[PDB]
Amino acid sequence: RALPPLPRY
Amino acid sequence: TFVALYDYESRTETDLSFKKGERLQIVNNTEGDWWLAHSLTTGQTGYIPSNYVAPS
Repeated sequence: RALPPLPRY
Repeated sequence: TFVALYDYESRTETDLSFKKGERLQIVNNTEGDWWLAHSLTTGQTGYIPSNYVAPS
């Protein structure tokens, strides 16, 4: 379960 | 006391999603990046990632 992708960056 | 820094919007019907500024009751921490949080408002479950929240 990879962590959630960071916001637009 | 844990505050949701980034909004969590997973893509599953299990883990719940929250917004930035919403507090969450961390149930299990210092263990797996994904912890089980519980909302005290509606009183329901809500798994929240660790990179989206932090102790305040």
